[PDB]
Amino acid sequence: NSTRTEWEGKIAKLNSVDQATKFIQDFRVAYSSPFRKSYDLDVDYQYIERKIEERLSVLKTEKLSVADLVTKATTGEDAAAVEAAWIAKMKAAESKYAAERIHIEFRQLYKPPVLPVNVFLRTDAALGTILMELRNTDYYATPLEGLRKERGVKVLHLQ
Amino acid sequence: VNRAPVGVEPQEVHKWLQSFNWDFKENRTKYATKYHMANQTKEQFKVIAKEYARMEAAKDERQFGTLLDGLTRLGAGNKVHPRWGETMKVISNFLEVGEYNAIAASAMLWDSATAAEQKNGYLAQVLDEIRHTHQCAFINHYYSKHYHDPAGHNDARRTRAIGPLWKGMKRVFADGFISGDAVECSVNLQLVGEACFTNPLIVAVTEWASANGDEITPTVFLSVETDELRHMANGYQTVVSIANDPAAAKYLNTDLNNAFWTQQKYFTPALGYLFEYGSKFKVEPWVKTWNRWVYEDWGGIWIGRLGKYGVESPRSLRDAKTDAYWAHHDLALAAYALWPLGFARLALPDEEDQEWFEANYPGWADHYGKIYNEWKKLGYEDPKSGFIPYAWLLANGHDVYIDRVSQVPFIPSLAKGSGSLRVHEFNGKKHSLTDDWGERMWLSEPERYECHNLFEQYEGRELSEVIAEGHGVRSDGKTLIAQPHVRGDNLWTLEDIKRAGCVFPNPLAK
Amino acid sequence: VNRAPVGVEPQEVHKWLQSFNWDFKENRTKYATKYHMANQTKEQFKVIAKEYARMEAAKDERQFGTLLDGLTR
Amino acid sequence: TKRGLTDPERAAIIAAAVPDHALDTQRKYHYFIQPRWKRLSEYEQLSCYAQPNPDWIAGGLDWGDWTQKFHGGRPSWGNESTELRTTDWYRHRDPARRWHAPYVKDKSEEARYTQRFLAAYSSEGSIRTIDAYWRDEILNKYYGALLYNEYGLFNAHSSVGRDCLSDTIRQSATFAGLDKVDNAQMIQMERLFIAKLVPGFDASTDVPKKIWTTDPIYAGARGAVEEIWQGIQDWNEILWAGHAVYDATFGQFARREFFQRLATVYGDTLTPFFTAQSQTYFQTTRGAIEDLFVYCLANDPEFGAHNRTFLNAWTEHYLARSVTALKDFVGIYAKVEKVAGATDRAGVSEALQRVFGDWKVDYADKIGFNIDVDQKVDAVLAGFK
Amino acid sequence: TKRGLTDPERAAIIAAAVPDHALDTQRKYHYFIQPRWKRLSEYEQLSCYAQPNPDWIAGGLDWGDWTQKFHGGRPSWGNESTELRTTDWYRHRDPARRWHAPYVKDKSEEARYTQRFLAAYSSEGSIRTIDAYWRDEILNKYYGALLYNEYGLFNAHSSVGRDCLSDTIRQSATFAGLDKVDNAQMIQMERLFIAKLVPGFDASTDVPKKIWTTDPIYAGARGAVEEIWQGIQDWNEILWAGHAVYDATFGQFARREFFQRLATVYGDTLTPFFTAQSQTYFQTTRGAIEDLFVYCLANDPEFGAHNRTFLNAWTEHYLARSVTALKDFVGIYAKVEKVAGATDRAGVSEALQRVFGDWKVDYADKIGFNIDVDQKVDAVLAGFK
Ligand SMILES: [Fe+3]
Ligand SMILES: [Fe+3]
Repeated sequence: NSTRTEWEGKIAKLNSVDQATKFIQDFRVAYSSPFRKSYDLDVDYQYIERKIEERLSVLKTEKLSVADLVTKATTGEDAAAVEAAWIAKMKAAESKYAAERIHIEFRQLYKPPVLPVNVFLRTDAALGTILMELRNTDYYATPLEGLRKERGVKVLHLQ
Repeated sequence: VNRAPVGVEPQEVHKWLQSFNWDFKENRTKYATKYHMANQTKEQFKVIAKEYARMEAAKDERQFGTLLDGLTRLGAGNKVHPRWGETMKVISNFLEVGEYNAIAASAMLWDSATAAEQKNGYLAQVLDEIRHTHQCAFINHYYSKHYHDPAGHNDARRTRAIGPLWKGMKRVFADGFISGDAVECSVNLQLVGEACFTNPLIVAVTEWASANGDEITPTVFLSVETDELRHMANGYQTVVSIANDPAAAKYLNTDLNNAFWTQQKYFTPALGYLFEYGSKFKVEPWVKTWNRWVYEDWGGIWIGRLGKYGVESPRSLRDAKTDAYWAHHDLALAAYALWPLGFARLALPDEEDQEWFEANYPGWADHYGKIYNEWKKLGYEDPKSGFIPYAWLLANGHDVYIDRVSQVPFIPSLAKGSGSLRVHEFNGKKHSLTDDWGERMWLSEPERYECHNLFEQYEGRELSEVIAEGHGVRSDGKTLIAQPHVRGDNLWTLEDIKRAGCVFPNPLAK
Repeated sequence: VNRAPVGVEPQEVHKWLQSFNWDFKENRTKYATKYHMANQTKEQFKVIAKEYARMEAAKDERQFGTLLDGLTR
Repeated sequence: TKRGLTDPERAAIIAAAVPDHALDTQRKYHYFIQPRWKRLSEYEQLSCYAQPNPDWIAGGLDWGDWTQKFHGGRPSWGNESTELRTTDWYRHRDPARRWHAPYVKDKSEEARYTQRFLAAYSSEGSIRTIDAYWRDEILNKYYGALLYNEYGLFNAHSSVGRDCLSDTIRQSATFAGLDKVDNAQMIQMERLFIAKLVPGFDASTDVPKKIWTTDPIYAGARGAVEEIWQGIQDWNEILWAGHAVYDATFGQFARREFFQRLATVYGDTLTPFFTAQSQTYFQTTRGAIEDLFVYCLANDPEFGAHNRTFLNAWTEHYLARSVTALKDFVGIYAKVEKVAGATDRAGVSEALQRVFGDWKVDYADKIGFNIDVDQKVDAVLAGFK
Repeated sequence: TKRGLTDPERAAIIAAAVPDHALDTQRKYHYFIQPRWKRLSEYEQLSCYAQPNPDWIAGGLDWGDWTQKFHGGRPSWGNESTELRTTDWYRHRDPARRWHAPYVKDKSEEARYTQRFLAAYSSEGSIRTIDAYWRDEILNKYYGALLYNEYGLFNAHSSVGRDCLSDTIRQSATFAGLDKVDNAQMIQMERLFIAKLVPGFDASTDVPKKIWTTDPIYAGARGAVEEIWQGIQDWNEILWAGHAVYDATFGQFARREFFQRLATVYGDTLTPFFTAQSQTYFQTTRGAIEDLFVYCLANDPEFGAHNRTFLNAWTEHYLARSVTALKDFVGIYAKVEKVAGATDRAGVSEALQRVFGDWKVDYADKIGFNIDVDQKVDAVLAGFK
């Protein structure tokens, strides 16, 4: 595969922690979620993401200190503050669509090696708990046509 | 001092197991969930580690002596009819992955529990699922040594990733057990996966195998079956533990219905197809077996037993009953049309099989037998003809689609079951859905269902290159593991597939 | 001290089996016979009680599993 | 009713259908697995590549994405569950080559021998020579209190059993957890046996639980166990902090150097029987843990300095928490009868030197950690009465 | 080449030949054997009446005389091989119900656990805490010298294996002899293990053999063993004098009360592991010997006073020879470091009281023998330094 090789060639040029943080955040925002901007890397982006994650981990262990590796985010801000802020932001979401947008954006922005593993897993569990409790209420109340309208999907064929 | 011979039995040690836990502030579960488990839930079997090991060793010695000494002396390895010999390649390898993922499912249930006895039961279940995985591996290990075609038994773990039937298997028995709420995975694995489908299947596989001349599979599976009652007990205790939670009355029936639909959507077609189309001697029609398994045993007895805790029968049972008559024939047509992508040898139904099919399914002839006879006349089994069934289907206006959620193939113009085709466009990508429940699942949680089908992965690629890159060839490097006949002569090679010149299209290109 | 994992195999115990006998006057056979057995006769298999039991149990489990499970089925 | 081996008609039909020659010449099961030893073993054949992993998890053979995921998008298995990195998660081999059948075979043999020994010991009346103070106070209270240490180290494996990224590592972790719970149950079995032998002996867990949760001597132990149980989520960190640092120092001291050694100076013939089982389990688990964390992760060809950095940080933190636990525990020597060379300051100093030197040679030299044994000994002995 | 199960033609012929109904309704194997317990067991079915004995040997079912005999007319088996009489030689039942398969199963489990324990103990370095004087002198010399006592008691069973008049008694005697030889081999295994652990330790049998054959401490032991080995021919007398009198006093003292007890006051963690196996074997043999000599012979309905007379005479003689052996052996307490309550005169007095009282209750009350424990204790302690 040539796409993998040329993206790896671009990845190998990162030499700073800030550069690797910007790169990984941009890549995840562009190509990851169902709300991704482009679908042009559908079958190759999960390999390139793992390459970027390996380069940023190597850079982190070569540049930062133990206190930074354990307590701080790669953006330079305190991990506990990030967790508290994002749980406060989820708790204020009114509907299930805003809640899922918040969860998806948190996974796209603060995901290891960018945020420490333990804090990220603890925050992900809390966000998922809120999301599941909010989604599963009245699962069968809305008809399929209303669901199609609410999701904003375009119908191309209906046998 | 008293000088009488005494010991300590397991029930005396088990009496004190509850008091091994102590309360501190952060003694909570690590995973996201909607329910809380009751602290005073007890266990129905009085098992500790040493007693468990003693029982399992007693079972294993009896199981292994037979296979390694008696059936080998009898030469029973090469006295099985070929069709069942190729059916077992798929069956054993597909049961192995489900047994393996049950390990992680039970480990997550043990993580979620709060009582010590409930943790002990879940630990015993973890050990049992490790044992079941190793037994399922050993079946293929024996067929690799003593059967006359070891090509499919050799490397199933590597070569199963080429075909379309493997993705629906991963959804129902790999990702449906470990991804989601812990209670959702519990009801997927025990209340529906083992109580409703797996346990009846391990008994039916043995009778079909013994009817077709096989005695290894009965030997392994009859011993495997002896452990499940403890897992059913685990499932009942999990349902009893969440009954007093307020959430239960809010979510339990929704999760039960979703799990039931997820499991049935794949086990209704696949088991029936493998039984009826992969055997020479027919024990029973699949429709009656399905009726007595799901509709009357699980649907009635277990559901009535748990009804006192608020559980209700699923609201999608009518659709399952409606489509449980022709689904496996549609799946059989799909599996015959895409034989080069599998890892087993197939065989079209002959005259006696056609008579049985018409006797037990009136109307089978005019629809399916005509297609099979036409394929046979056009050179289905002849390497020199260069006949690809998929090209024939495409040239005749019959198209194949794959469901986004369930990952099951679908041919709208040659299907007599339920479901219709739905094509949607979201965020610049096109998706195809085949039923109402899967459509609701995809419209409610679009982030959980992002799987790739083989049409997207293989689009625009020649078939022989796809086969060669996935290690689908035999030892000599040219013959393919999959064949359209079960004879020992006139096998297909890579050049025969290359001559046909099949190229994968985009079904949704419109 | 040396902290490497070791055990004792049967051939090491069997090496010393000859020296377990001691000579006293009435160390003779109790039965009527015409021959005398040589004092320095050796054995061709290096068997002690625990090794014998291990081998016999390994044989018996294989023998009994077949009859009690497969041929009965 | 009718079988294909014994029915003449079906046997004849099958014999007609079966080809007279083999269709393939390769009869080895999963021949493509790379063998660690000279030849491929049954353990590797039945174990390796059982977990279906896509190519974006190192060493996987599948392709694509998971069919179903968590709410919000968490994968079924992902690279986000651990800090350590490797080129292949399928490299781990158990030195003992244990799959289910040999494992249950060994444990069953141990369980049947234990019952026979207890019956003979009860018939023989050997309990009469035990020291009354030792049996009444020290054993009955503090040996029973060690049960909860074992139980917590057992419960630490719940997340490892679910989040692990391989299939041999899963077996190793499950077997280690079953060993810990078996140790706890064996301690309770010994207490119950002594309760049926000696009148007036209480085998209830109320006093040991009160000691575990309230007594100062174990105050430093609980803490450590708690943070290893419900304080961290990384499965590699749990394994390392539980088996390679905390247990190998504190549990090794408490099991080997206090209870087994002092039983043999107070005339106790029952405790070493169970302590031997505990030590055998410990050594078997140590082999696998050392293999995983030294051969595969710390000596990775591409990574390895990254893994060594994380391992050194973890070792520093949890060695501090084990030294705290040991310095807290060493205050139990004021409750025993004085014995020269064992209970006085010199005996404890040599015991601590032995434990710390063994741990040094076993783990610290292989990981790259620098330790001063004399400083650790003095730090622990600062709590000696 | 061709089998009757898988050949269609032969299977059809056999199916034609086999009758469609059963010709008899009794399916129990050897139903005419009288059960000792509630129902007939597999041990009894596979064991009893295997020896073909004519009607002039009590309990036999055959008739006539032996087809071939010794020169001069000695029968193959006769009533002239023992002094004791009974109405049925087929009455003996082993309490443990041991035939070949469970017996080898248990011993195999013990052999595999022993190897695992030795590997773990070697890895763990527990030998460093043993007392140097105890290990160097007492263990290495006198524990090795006990080997020949075990070997002689083993060789005493050769004539019992040939002259016995039953088939369950033959199994019991053979298993007892195999237990004795296993004890001797286990002592040598422990010596060899300690030789690979400690440098300078000698595991050769030269010094223990010189102690056994020359040292005064064992002078009274050899004698007794010799008369039990090559001094008598009656198989009942050999069994009684070897297992119920001499072993149960002298061997019980030497094994349980000196070596196992003093190991636990000198910090030895290796000896009790083997001593436990020895004691389990002793208890298992004691059950069968007690059953044979109390339930069947001494409590015979017709005889029994005759058997009690002979048993009392034998007990008198061999109790005198065991008291001589013990009084001779008790001089080893001058070679050990003094420990209060164990090594002084009071500890030995209580140890002897325990042994003699246990033997009294176990055998003498059931046979009818009158014993004064205080007199025996004083007679033995007359040899205390
Ligand atoms: Fe299972
Ligand atoms: Fe199960």
